[PDB]
Formats: sequence, C-alpha cells, structure tokens
Amino acid sequence: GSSGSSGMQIGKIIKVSGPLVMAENMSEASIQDMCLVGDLGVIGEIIEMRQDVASIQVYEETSGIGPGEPVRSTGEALSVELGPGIISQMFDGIQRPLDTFMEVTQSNFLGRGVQLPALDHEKQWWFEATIEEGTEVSAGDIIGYVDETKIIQHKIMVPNGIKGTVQKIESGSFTIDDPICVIETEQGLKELTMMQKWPVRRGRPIKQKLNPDVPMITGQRVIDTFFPVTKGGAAAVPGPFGAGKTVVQHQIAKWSDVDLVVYVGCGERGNEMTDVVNEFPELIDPNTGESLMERTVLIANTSNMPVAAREASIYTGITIAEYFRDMGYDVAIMADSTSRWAEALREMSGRLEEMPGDEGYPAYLGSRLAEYYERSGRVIALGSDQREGSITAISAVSPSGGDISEPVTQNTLRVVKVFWGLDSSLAQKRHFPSINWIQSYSLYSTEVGRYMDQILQQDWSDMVTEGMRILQEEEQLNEIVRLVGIDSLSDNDRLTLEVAKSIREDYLQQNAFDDVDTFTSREKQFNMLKVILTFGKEARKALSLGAYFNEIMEGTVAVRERISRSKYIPEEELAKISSINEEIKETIQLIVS
Amino acid sequence: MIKEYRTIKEVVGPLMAVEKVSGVKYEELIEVRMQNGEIRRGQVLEVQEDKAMVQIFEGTSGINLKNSSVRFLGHPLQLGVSEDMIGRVFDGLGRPKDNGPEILPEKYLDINGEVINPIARDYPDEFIQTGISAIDHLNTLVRGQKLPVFSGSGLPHKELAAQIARQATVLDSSDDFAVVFAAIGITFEEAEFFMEDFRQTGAIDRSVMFMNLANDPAIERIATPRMALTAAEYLAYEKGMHVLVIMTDMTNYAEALREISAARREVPGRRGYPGYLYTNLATLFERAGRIRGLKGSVTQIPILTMPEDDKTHPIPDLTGYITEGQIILTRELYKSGIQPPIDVLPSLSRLKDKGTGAGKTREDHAATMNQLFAAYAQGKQAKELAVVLGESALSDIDKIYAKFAERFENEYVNQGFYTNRTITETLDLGWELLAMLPRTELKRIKDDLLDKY
Amino acid sequence: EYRTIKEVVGPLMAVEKVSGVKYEELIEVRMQNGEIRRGQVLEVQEDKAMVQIFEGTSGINLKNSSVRFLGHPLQLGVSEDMIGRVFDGLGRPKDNGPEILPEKYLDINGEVINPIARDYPDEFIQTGISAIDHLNTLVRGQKLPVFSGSGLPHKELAAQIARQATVLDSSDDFAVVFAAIGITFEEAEFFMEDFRQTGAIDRSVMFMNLANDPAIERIATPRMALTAAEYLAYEKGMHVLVIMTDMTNYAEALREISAARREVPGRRGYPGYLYTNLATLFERAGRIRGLKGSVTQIPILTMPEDDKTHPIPDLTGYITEGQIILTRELYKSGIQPPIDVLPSLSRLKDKGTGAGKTREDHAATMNQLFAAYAQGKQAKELAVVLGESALSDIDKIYAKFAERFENEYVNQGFYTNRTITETLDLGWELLAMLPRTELKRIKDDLLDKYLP
Amino acid sequence: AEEIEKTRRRVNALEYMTIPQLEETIYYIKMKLEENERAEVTRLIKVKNM
Ligand SMILES: Nc1ncnc2c1ncn2[C@@H]1O[C@H](COP(=O)(O)OP(=O)(O)O)[C@@H](O)[C@H]1O
Ligand code: ALF
Ligand SMILES: [Mg+2]
Repeated sequence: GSSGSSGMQIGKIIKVSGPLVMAENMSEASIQDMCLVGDLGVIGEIIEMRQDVASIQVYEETSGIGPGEPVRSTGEALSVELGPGIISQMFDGIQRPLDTFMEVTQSNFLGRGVQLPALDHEKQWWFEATIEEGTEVSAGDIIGYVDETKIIQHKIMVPNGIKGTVQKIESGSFTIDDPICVIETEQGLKELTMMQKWPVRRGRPIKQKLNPDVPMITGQRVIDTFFPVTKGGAAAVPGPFGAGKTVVQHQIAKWSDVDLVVYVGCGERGNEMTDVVNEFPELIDPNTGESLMERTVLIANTSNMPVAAREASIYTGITIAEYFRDMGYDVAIMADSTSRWAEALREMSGRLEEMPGDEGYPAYLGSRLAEYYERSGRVIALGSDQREGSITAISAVSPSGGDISEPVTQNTLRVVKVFWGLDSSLAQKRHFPSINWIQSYSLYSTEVGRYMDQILQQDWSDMVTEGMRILQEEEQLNEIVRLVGIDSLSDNDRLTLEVAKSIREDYLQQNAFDDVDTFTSREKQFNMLKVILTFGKEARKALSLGAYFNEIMEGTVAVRERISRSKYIPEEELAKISSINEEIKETIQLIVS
Repeated sequence: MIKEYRTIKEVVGPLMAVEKVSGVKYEELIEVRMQNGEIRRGQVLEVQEDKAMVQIFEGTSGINLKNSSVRFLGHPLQLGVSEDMIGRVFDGLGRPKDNGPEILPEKYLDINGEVINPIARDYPDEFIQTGISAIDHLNTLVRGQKLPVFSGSGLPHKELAAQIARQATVLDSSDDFAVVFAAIGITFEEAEFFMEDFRQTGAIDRSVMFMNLANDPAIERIATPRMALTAAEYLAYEKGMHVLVIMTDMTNYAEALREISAARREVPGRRGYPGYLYTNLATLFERAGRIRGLKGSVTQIPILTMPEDDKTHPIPDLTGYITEGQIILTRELYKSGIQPPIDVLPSLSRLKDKGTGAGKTREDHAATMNQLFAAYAQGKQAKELAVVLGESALSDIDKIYAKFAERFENEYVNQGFYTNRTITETLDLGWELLAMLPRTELKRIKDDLLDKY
Repeated sequence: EYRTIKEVVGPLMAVEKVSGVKYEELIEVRMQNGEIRRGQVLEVQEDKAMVQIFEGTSGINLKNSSVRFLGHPLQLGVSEDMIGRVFDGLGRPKDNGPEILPEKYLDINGEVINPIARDYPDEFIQTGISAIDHLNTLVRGQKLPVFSGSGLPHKELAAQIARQATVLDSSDDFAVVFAAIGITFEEAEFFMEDFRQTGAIDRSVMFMNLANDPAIERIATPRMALTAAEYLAYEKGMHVLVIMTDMTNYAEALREISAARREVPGRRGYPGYLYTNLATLFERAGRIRGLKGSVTQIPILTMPEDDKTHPIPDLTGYITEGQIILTRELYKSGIQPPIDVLPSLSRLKDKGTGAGKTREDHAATMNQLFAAYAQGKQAKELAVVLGESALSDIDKIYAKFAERFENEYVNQGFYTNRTITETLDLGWELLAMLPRTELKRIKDDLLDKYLP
Repeated sequence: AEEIEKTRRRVNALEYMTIPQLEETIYYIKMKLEENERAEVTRLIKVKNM
C-alpha cells in the first residue's frame, strides 16, 4: 500500500473551475458516481472519465478549492433515501434536510461540506406487517405499512433486485436501519429495512403504462372545463414574468384530487419557498383534518443557490414522485421552474466546452426533457397486485421575454399534451388565471369530453364546444370592432360579444386569494356554464322573434347581475344557480310581450 | 477469434475511446462488457492508429473504465430478416419487445442498405386511392412515392396517418399494403393510440414495427429508421410485396444525430445541426420506388413536427429537397375544426401527372385540379381582405370567390378522419365547387372539358 | 511572492509553479516599477493559475514581476462607522475621511439565506411617494425594482426615496445603502450634493463606482454594498434599504468581462448566466427568523430601446417581486414622478397593507383607485379614437377622473414627501367624484366611514 | 358618410394591423440576424482552436 498500510483510493485535484472539478487517481470510480471533493468535502458527481482523471459536476459552491486537496468517492450513484420520515419535510437539490441543516450548523445561512442523512435514522416507527411468512414475493409486493400521516399509509414494499420467500417477519417499533424482514432469495438470505435507495437519473420500473383518461379536478374553471389535465398527463405552463405560473401551481398543489404532491422549487425565489412552509401547515382539509403539508413533499433549490443543484432538484422530485406512484397512489409533480434547470445544463455545457445547439443550450436538451416527462403517466406498478399508480407532471416554463419560440418551450410542447399558455396582457388587466383561451389547448379534451359527458349525463362536451365557439367568434369580432366599430355590429353578433363577455369575467376569471372562487366543484361548473349558455339560447330566440338588441339588454339588467356573482355561491346552495335558468325564461317572456 | 480488448482510454458522454487495438473496421458493431455484466451495443465512428472512437447507443451510465471490456464483432449493425417478422414488435435496435419467440433469420442484411440502380428503377405511376380528397385530387399519392406529411407539435398528425393506411388501395386490383412503422423518440401515448387503431383496422398482423419511445436513450434513434427501411425493402423486392412506410417522429431523429454531432466536436452547419444532414436524410428517403422485373414496391409517408412551426427550419426544408412534394398540416386549419387540416396551397405532389388521366383516374382530373388551386388561392386572398377592409369593400367578383374558398374548406377538405370518399365522388365534388364561378373565369380548363362537365 | 509569470494575454494572466492556489482567490501583483495591481483567480489547474487583473495588463514586465496570493476571495471591511461615509467600487475611502477600523471581514459573495430560517416580509416602509406607498407598497425585505429609461428622471426619484424612506413607529434603526454602478462624474456629484444638503448622508452608506472605473470594479460594486448591508441589518439589527443604479451599466460591465474571457454569448450578447448572476444579488434581500432588521433592495435600471423583453429588465422581472414602470407619456405631461401604475405591480404589498401596517382602508382604496384609472384611461382613449360623442355621461366622468389622478395624485414632486395618511386621504378625496354606486369594490362600511 | 366610412376603416386597419404587424416583424427580423452572426462567429473561434 503506502508506508506500511493500505486503504481506499485517494484522489487529488488537478483542475478547479466553477462547478466543474477534475481530479486524478480515480480509476476505481465509475460514471455518475457521487464523491466528496476537497478538504471541505463538498458533494460532486463524475460525468466524464479520461484515464485516471474524472470530470466532477459539483453541486456546491467551489470557492476556495484548489489542487492538491483529496477527493473521496462513495461508490454509489446520485440516489435518494426512500422510507418513513420523508413526507412533510422539504429538501435541497441533493435531498438534505434544511431544518436539520440549520440545527447542525447552528447558523441561519448555508455552509459547505455538511454531511446529513435525508431521513431520520433514529425515529421509532411502529411497523405493521401485512404478508405471511413463506409467501413468494418480488419487487412491488407489499410486506407491511406504516401510517406516516393521518391518512397517508407508507406501505413498505420489496426493493428492486430482491426476489424470494419471506423467511421471518414481525410487527413492532423499529427504526429505518434495523431489519424488519428476511427474504430467502436464490443468492442467499437478505435483510430488508424500511429505507431503500434508488438512483435519481434512472426512472423506477413499472409493469406497463396506461392511457390517462381520468380528468383531474383542479378546481380552476378555465382548466377543468376547456383545457383539462388528466391524471397522469403532462401540462406545461409557459408564461412571462409575473404572468401567474407559480400561483397556478400553488392552487394545483392545494385543490387537486391527488394523494401526494411533489413541488420542486427549481431556481425560483427564496420567498416563494418560505411562503410554502408557512401557508401549507394551515391549509386544513375540512374532511380529514390533516393539513396540506401532511400530503406533500417539496424540494427547494432557489436561484442564488448552487447552479448545478437545479438539475439534482428536478430528478430528486420525480424519483420521490415515482416511489409513491408504485404504491398505487396518484402523485402530482410540480416543477418550478424547468427553465432554470435548462440554464444549469447550458451553464454546464459551456464549462464542458461542448458544441451548443439552439440558443446556447446543449444539443441533448430534447432528450433530457423527453427522458423526464416520459417518467410520468398512469402506470401499472410492479408486484403481483397489478395496482394502478400515476404521475401528473405540472412543469412551469420561464421564457425570455415571453417568447415561446425559445428551445425549452418547444421541446416541452413536443412531449406534453396540455399547454397552459399564460399571457402578459391578461395579467395586466387583472384577468386571473392569465390563461389564453385562444392559444392554449389540451389533447385530452376529446377523451375528457367523453368521460365528462357520461358522469354528468348531459351533453357537456357540446356546451364546452359551444362556449368555445362563442369565444373564438369574439376574437374574430374584436378585429372588426377595432376596424369598423361596435355600433356597426348586428343585433345577433353584438349579443355574441356580450355572451362571450359573460364567459370571460364570470367563468374564466378566478381569484386565487378569495375563498368563494378559489375552488369550484365539478357540479358547480355545470350549473354556471348552463346558465350562461341558457342566456344566449333564449336571447337569440327573442332576436329571431323581433326583439331588439338593447331591448333585451336593458330589460335583463337585474338577471345579468345574478350570473356575475354566481361564482361566489357556496357548494351547499347550488340550487341558486340552476334556478336562474327558469328565472331567465320568466323575465324573457315579459320582455317579448 | 474473439476480438475483445480491456484497455479503455476515456469515456465522454455517449462517446468512447479505446486504445491499443488492431483490426478494427469502420462502422463496426461493438459490445461493452462492464464490471457488472451488462451489455450495451455501439458502433465505431473513427479508427486511427491503435485507437477507436465508438458511440454507445444505450449511453455510458455507470461504467468503470479499468474493469470493463469492449467486444468488437467485426461486422456492421445487421437486422435478422425473415418472413416471421410479420406482426412482430421490435425495439429501436431490433430486439423483439412483444414477449414472443425469437425470429429465425433467413438473412442478415446491413441496416445501411444499398443504392438501387436508376436504370434498374421503375418509374412509379401507380395510383393510390387514399380516401382523402385533398390527397387523391390535389396532391396525388402513388405507389413507390416519397410523400411526407409535415405537421407541428399538438397537430393531429397521428390521426391522419392512421386514416391513410386504413383506406389505401389501388384501382382495378386487390393487392394489400404491407405497412412498416417506426417509432422514433415519441411518447407512449402516441404509440399506444396507433396500436389501438391498427388493431381496430385488422391490419396490425400485416405490419412490422420498431419501437423507440421518449424514455429510451436518444443515441440509438440514429439506427431505428435504418432498421425499418432494411426490413421494408426486404419484404418488397425479395418477397414480392407492396410495402408502405410510415415513420414518426423524424424530428427526434435529427435531434439524435445532432447530439452525436455535438459530442464529436464536428463542424456545425445551420443551427448547430451537422453539415451532412441532407445526405443523411437521403440515405433513408431514397429507399423507395419500384424495380423493373420485381413485383414489389416501397412507398414512404414520413411524418415530422416542424420545430417552431417553421418551414425554413433545416429539418422540413431538406426533407422537401429530397422527397417528391409534401403534405402540410397547419395549426390555423386545425384551429377551425377542419379534419384533416391539410393546407393544399403549399403542398405539392411531383409524381402525379403520370398517375392521373384517362385510364388511371379521370380524364379531366388535371384540368379541374389546376382550376381548383388557382381559384382557392384567390378566394383565400379575398377572405384575408374581407377581414381587413370589410365585406362590402371586396369586389363582387371576388366576393363570389370569398364564398368559393369557404365551402372549399368546410366541405371539400373537412371530411373527417374516417371518411373514405371515392375518386369519382372527389372529382364530382370538385366541379360542384367550380360551378359557382362563371364559365368565363375558368380559363385553365378547355372548352372540351368545360362542355362535358 | 511568486515571480513565475508564464503568460500575459489581454486582461488574463497565467502563473506557473504554484502550490495551494484556490479558486476565486484574490491576488496581488507587484510590477517592475513597484506599482501594485489586484487580481482574482479565475481558474487554477495543476501548478498553474489563470488570473485577471482588475486594472488590466498594460505595461507589465512578466520577467521582473511578482504575484502574491492573499489566500482569501474579495472581501470587505465592515464596521459601525460606515454610516456617513463614501466608498469606491472596491470599498476604499473616497471622502478622504479618517481611517476606518473594520470589525470583521466578510466575503463579498456572502452566504445563502436558509429557506427555513427565512422570514416573510412584514409591515411597510414609507417611500414618501403616493404611487408607491399606496398602490405598490414597499415591504421590509421585498425585491421591488424601478424600470426607467435614458432621459427619464430616475435619478431624482432614487435620491427622493433615499432621503424620504423610514420606518413608522421606530426610531434611529433605519439606514440606506446607496450603490452607484458605472455612472458619470456629474451624475455622481448629483447624489453627493443631494445627500449632504438634505442631511441624508448622516444615515446612509454610499458606494460610488464611476463609468471610467475598471469593469471588474463595476461588477463587484453591488456585492460590496450588500455585504455592508447584511452587516448593518443582521449583525446590528437595522432596517437597511439598498438602492442601486444603474443595473444596465452592471449588465454592460458583465458582458464586457464575459467577452474579455471569451465565454459563449447568450441572448443579445449577454452571458447566459445573467439570470443566475443577477439572482445572487437580488436574493440577498429578505427577513430572517429571530433577527431584527431587514435587507430591502430597490433596483433601478434603464430599459434599452424602452423594451421590456430585453434581457436586462426581463430577467430582472423574473427575480424581483414586481416592478415600478416609468413611462414617457407621463413624463412629457409633467408628472413627477412619471409612474404608470397600470404596468407596475407589488407582489408583497399584502404584507404591508391592513391595520397597524397601514390604514384599514388601504386595501379597499387601492383596488378601487386602480379600477377607476383603468376605466378612465380606457375612456380617455375612446375620446381620441371615436371623439367625445361616443362616450356616455359616466364615461366622461372616469376620463375626467384620470386627469386629476395623474396630475394631483401621482404628480407630487421629487421633493414632496407625503405620508401614508396624507396619501390615503388624497385618494379618498378623489373617489368622491365617482358615485357611491360605482365604488363596487369597497364595502358599504368603509364607504360610510371615510368618503367625504 | 359611406366614403367617410370606407376611408375610416382603411385608416384604422393601417394603424391597428398593417403597421403594427410590420413593426413587430422588423423587431424579430433584426433580433435573429444578430444572434445568428453572434453564434456564428462563436463557433468560428472554437474551430480556430482545432
Ligand atoms: N390565479 C390568480 N389569481 C389572482 N391573482 C393572480 C393569479 N395568478 C397570478 N396572480 C397575480 O400575479 C402575481 C404573480 O403571479 P406568479 O404566479 O408569481 O407569477 P409567475 O408567472 O412569475 O410565477 C401574483 O402576485 C398575483 O397577485
Ligand atoms: F415571478 Al416569475 F416566472 F416571473 F416566477
Ligand atoms: Mg413564479
């Protein structure tokens, strides 16, 4: 060895430049292997290997690191700890506990070279087994559960790579480190724990993918009606600065019919993350009594934080989103924002001296994004149970100047089927959510239309299409109003613009901070759209009978107000909305006479 | 002997360099035995002195250099061709993915293929009835033709491809089409929908398919289309079948070659894409046509999504310079519910003149066709004026045209993704759209064809 | 002191045969004439180390020159005596006052605030401007910039805020850190003369960086101010305000050094890491749990071509919460300051409004004033396109209201410090023009209590 | 009044459609050309190092 003793391979740094560090004497290491760099011991990842030299993608700041400092490898890839104690905790890009970070470092700021486990390895969880001894098990089968939260049951599964029969299993209080079960595999006996590791850059395995045909209830009326996202679908929200990309994600992270939300603060504001860990512990569900924080794991790597850690934060979240997907749960993954991950790749590409493709971003940006969104979807999870898990991807895109022709927005539109294109002009007119109904689309609207029509037992797809037909006719009419004039419009066409006006500021507009409108149930949306549609249905009946335009408008002033306030009708009083339909006919009949 | 070395030099991304080797040929299929037992295929890109630079299709993820090996196979990447391929599902490299029996190969063909002698070529004048009036009348599709479908992100390009293979046939014959499909980096939802349509039709068993999804490594997408065209010409000229080729997404294919082009530090061209893109796409598109003396034929219907919906992008531009015409789907026509949203003004077919006329379709097809486009162009030109300067400001003669283009979009083009209209019903419909304009404005139809119809 | 200069190429310089040279380490080069120039390790490899000298490499003899490695990055000597002093881009004394004795030495890069230890913005900070104090409230710990243009009087508004900003119901715990980034000598003496005559120098720490100063001193100037700002706020418990201008000249100096080091240019020539580099400056603001005082930043930048999609204002809008727009149409009308509240926004104003942080009517009056202006301007536009006869009687009232709103409420003067009381009282007086039935966003309660 | 209305909408279209469509068009045109030559000389520096 050396000087009468031997030990593991010790590297030495030969080059330190920004987030990229190269060190010699690393032949025993591999690609995608984590490693502590320097005397400080900061975390890095090997990405390129030339002879003994390795190219390290460091996820911490490298200021004050020079050659001669040693580098120690871990032998394992970029992985995350998956077990009890993961929910209701926020992590950095490398999944370290930030609350534990402050307690150990005893400082309100972020140090360097701080080693901390992801989960709490000394917390006593009472385990509850669910399988019998001697039952043949494979990856995916459940051996027990642990009620992590009041309603979330952390079902312990068989880790990937283990296949055999259960030798001995017993319930009791134990930590994530001590064994709870023994499996008699073909390669011998194995000891399993409640914690398992999984590399973040490779997606977790499944049986097969399924078509997402179950529309998700987001509570937002502009979404669930015209541009619906399915359970397991992928939705991109590209918009300029202050157009409402995050706010849309906060509402989805709180009004979605999902069993777990995964919010990734990728390169966003630090105040946007503190607002989460304060409001979410107070968003109590009135049915289960469990807070929203009990139903969500968020990962946070802000903008001023290490640039390379933005990529780690993305793959950390989707891996956790896959870990709970395999339990048959419907998990939603929030990426805020993916445009900052792309900058980290372009930043890394400029350091590696690679050939830039479109607008400086590396040429492999299309695959890296496609590799991510395909890891979502409604799946058949592993195991003999054939259970259905799903991952719904809600990623935000922050283009320069709001120009969607930028690379990351186009590559996202290719692999997703929902496009919630935010508009700056709508955010200026206090039109919220600032969803452009002309440019946005959802490829699920046809399938959602079939599903939605059935439960409602009403031609709901024909009401959405008719409501869409009025809004597209409004765009064609506004070009003539600015050219010729509104007074030059016919009684029928001017009615269309007024009916379309009711669709805009009574149905599409939704305030995020107001309690009455922040959520709209599926049954409430039907009563609202039916009343707005019944207005124009009987109004054109009157214009064809001989009534004038202004005669119907001035004679319906009282009724026209009841529709504009229908958004604030509580769910226990939905009879008020539907009664306006019959009320309109009575008011229309006297006007005709 | 078994050529395998264990002296790795460096590993950078998808590329890899081995030193102290000998006898390594260019474009040679390799295998990488790692320190854990995994095998990942690859091809040689450059051989100089005792060094060899290779590209790993599945990528280099978690590879130790000191304890790995590289097994050179001494032959280019091949495909096990056999008639037992009919109705099988292979991956983007060729391995079967439908969990069935292994194919007993009748032959092993190089995926690069071969160049058909232009003297041995037979000019395709055959007529294909696609059931779509915008194709059968305006941009006629022939057997053995290179006609791609240009589309964008979100447009119903996958609905239009299933419609064509469902309704394709030839006049005065009963022959069936041996469809060959190839998925290149698409999502699972697009592929599954295509599978369900093929099942519904009953042609699924006839089709041979290669699958590369989005979660698959991007490097292998370079070989996946060459897998299909090798199997397509295998069933056409050697087995005597009429083969139809439909591929999507070709956009992801070009992105895959740029990744290697960027990894190899080559001299870039337009927008970072390699300079030999026109040639590389030509090795795939020119594998189509008929050969004199053989009953087979290879027809290609490529599909690509135009990046930023821009025709001047290098991907759809170079495709047009190779293929015979194109079929363009616009977001504006899909915006109006037009099914299929085919924009026939910028679209073109170049093999149709020999495929139309008396004895092939209709005597007067060419005169109606020519008369249609010209009047549609002016009618669309007038509509774009009506919406700006007003309806009344338009000339009365042009105003008749403004309605000409309106009905020629909602009734003529808009027919649905499940309507198989005949060629006689398509040409009779076209005259009904020309009867609006007075006889004096139909100047590119002769009196003989004007009088008889 | 190493004398192994290997290469001197442009602003860069390589030093071979070194031991223990760290990244981002500040160096000290002693030339053949005894003159001293400071540098910074841009990259270290093997026994080599590439550095860039701040002042350049003109007239350097690589043979007889020596380089000294200090062993620390660029630092700043912080102390309590910085209040009332003026420093340069590198923190060196400019007013020729007494020697400063630093208490500690902090890295100009600092450290990241732990998101779990971060405290949300609270209460409010008086800006003495009606368009800010009421419509776009500034909160302790908020990133709220001011978007301007070349020719617009953004220098007067910056000096106005730096002498009128304070904390209500608090005494002698408020300071203003004024940082100039690449400005002219006459524009520099503008603030120098204004700070001393108005007495605002007695409570301010000023860092001045001229246009002819080295471009590295231009990109290191805002880092000096924020390091001293975090010292007065987190170690001394003061509500510190940080005013910076111009940010455009910072972006030009950042692109100048990027082109000097031959980095891959991003959009519009600027570095692709411009969003990251700007974020390392704007994310310094915010409050900390269990820590008195706050760091508040008011960026001031000029929009090239008056275009908001430019990488300088656009990427800034992605970091900062909101923005303050200065338009040309209002500046030509004589509105001081020419603030357009239609495109402006304050995203944290909710933590500034309400009782005890502002008058109970603040939230209700703010939103009704906004809707009345938006309809009033919209009606004022209808009078030019379609004449005055196409607008109804209620339309001409809103159009008349928008005139008084821009000429009396917004137009206050660059030397007119209003209070939160006077601002809300001036706004209530303006609402009396509109009928009580038109004030549909204020509940009947606050209407009967304040409407004159 | 009819000719007044024809000219009126003629004028209106130019101010609200034709001229703004050009103004935004010129912006995008000039944008592309500069970054293209900016990224074109960038690779030429990299090729010079080969
Ligand atoms: N759905 C909404 N309802 C009410 N206000 C909204 C909504 N969406 C956005 N806003 C307003 O826009 C501002 C910026 O929203 P945010 O989502 O942070 O923008 P970004 O697109 O930059 O993420 C918020 O402060 C909020 O006041
Ligand atoms: F406030 Al932003 F995208 F501009 F999150
Ligand atoms: Mg946001």
